[PDB]
Amino acid sequence: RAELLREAVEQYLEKQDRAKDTISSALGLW
Amino acid sequence: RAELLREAVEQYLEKQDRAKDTISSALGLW
Amino acid sequence: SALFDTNILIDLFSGRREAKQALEAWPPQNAISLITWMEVMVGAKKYHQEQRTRMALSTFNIINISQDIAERSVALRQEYKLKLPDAIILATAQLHRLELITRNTKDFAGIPGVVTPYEI
Amino acid sequence: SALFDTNILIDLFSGRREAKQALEAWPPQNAISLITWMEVMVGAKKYHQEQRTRMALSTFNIINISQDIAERSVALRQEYKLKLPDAIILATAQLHRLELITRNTKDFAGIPGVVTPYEI
Repeated sequence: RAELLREAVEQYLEKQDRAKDTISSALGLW
Repeated sequence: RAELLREAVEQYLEKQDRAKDTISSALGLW
Repeated sequence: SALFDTNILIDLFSGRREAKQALEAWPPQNAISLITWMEVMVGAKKYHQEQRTRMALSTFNIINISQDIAERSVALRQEYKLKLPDAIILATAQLHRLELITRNTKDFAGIPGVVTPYEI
Repeated sequence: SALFDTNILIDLFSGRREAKQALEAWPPQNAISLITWMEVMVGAKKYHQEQRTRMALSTFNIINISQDIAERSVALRQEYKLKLPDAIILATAQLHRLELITRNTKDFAGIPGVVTPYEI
């Protein structure tokens, strides 16, 4: 099927949410 | 013989005189 | 798909939400210059966060200085009247075809491929 | 067998015999940082010597910035209270086990592996 789609959507977000997790953890780190 | 010496002496100078030539040509270049 | 200047990253680690929204406005595989890495890591030691700041920076593509970048930096400094570390970062962005995201309007305004996301 | 700071090379190209004697006091395979290369090449463009200055610089071993050097530069900046480009060049010299030859007494005095050949 496709179903090749939607496994495109993920893995497409995250990526975008380790990113959000990386960014959010980095905010005010110091 | 050695004669392995003295072909050590050169090539040992130059190197030291392209260097002198490089340096001398570079002096006051600007 | 973009390269970020030091000032934004400093803002991020300093707890500016504006910086968080700058990074989120651009897709992952975001890059920084090795210069920015050093400048940021200096701040990490002062505030004693070195280990955790490193893991955060390691998520960025960290671009070292090729001689391509060295050549371009020299040229850009004369053309745009830039401080050299500004030129190196701009050179890094150009050769990798990335947009430069920076808080600096003063130096970089009027230069194509540069985006200033926020002021204050 | 030694690394040379920007100031001496600038002096050389500016016609200071003192700089000529500094380079001659050290054996060929002398090295410079990529930073020094950029700083010097900037001057070459201003004085329009770019082509000939490049051929002269190419006789030096030109050491780019590894992450080894990046790590060390960060550390040295805090320890010795140095401007970052000073730290990078000092880091470059240390990791390659070279003596740093520089006209700067102000910043570098009391640091091992540093030689100031001349003043004025």
